[PDB]
Amino acid sequence: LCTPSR
Amino acid sequence: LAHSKMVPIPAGVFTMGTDDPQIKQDGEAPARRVTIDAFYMDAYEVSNTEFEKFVNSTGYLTEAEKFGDSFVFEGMLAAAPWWLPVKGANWRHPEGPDSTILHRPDHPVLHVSWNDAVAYCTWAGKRLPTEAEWEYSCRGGLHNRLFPWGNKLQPKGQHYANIWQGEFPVTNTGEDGFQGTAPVDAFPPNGYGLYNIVGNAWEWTSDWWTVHHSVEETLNPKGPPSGKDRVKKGGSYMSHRSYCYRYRCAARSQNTPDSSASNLGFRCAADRLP
Ligand SMILES: *[C@@H]1O[C@H](CO)[C@@H](O[C@@H]2O[C@H](CO)[C@@H](O)[C@H](O)[C@H]2NC(C)=O)[C@H](O)[C@H]1NC(C)=O
Ligand SMILES: [Ca+2]
Ligand SMILES: [Ca+2]
Ligand SMILES: [Cl-]
Repeated sequence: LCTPSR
Repeated sequence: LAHSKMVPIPAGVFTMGTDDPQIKQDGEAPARRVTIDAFYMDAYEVSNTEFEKFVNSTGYLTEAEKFGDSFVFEGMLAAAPWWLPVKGANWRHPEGPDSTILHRPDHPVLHVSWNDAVAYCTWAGKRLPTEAEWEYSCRGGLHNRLFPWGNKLQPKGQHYANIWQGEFPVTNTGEDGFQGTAPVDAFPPNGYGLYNIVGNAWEWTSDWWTVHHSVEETLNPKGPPSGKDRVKKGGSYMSHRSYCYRYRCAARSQNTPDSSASNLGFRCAADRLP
């Protein structure tokens, strides 16, 4: 996973 | 500097996705033929300086500033142990309150959500690109290649994008000349005149995310009419073959629209010149 969601 | 310049992306038909998916769970497959009308794409990711012009003009407060935190990658002080929600990290303070953008005005703006990006692009007389527009543009007039420039990562022994070298996440060697982001005009352009379309910052697109695509031919597709996450493309300075192999035009990922992070930015598109 490359960018976590808020 | 002309870091808000756009280039004409020619009308054409292209193969979106791939029948040789590298990350199957992301719906890289199936390959499908998509027709795209001529339009304009920003040559560069939106930079700190260009975003500052927007904020100066409108007074816009970004969602990360309102929320009071944003995700930062540990290696430069969550979905992974290396991602921390940092209080006071935002576009002006990319690693937290005691970081600054003063020495990196020409680097891509970060910690911008999908809503922030739509606000900027609309202010500028532009819009976000669709995923199909974005991918077509990424491919830069080549058919069925991994990268904007072809199938070799370092053609002629040259670095063509800002990604990770070394062992992720412990060691980034900075072999390509940048550990974090690079200026928006760094590295060679692709065949259409686009800079850093893979690597550097991830880029928001207008589409809602789905992994279920028809093989049907389409015209100027917009993505599904509903969803919970918006599509982002292109990978970032963090991307690596070993963990997030998404510095390919066909690659794709997603986040909720109010998301923001230290590796995520955008560029705009437009039907006509603004
Ligand atoms: C955004 O606005 C700020 C505040 O006006 C600009 O910074 C000032 O610009 C004036 C006019 O050139 C300078 O004389 C001041 O010294 C600046 N003050 C500060 C707070 O640094 C800034 O240049 C604008 N940024 C952009 C990208 O247009
Ligand atoms: Ca790099
Ligand atoms: Ca990019
Ligand atoms: Cl990444």
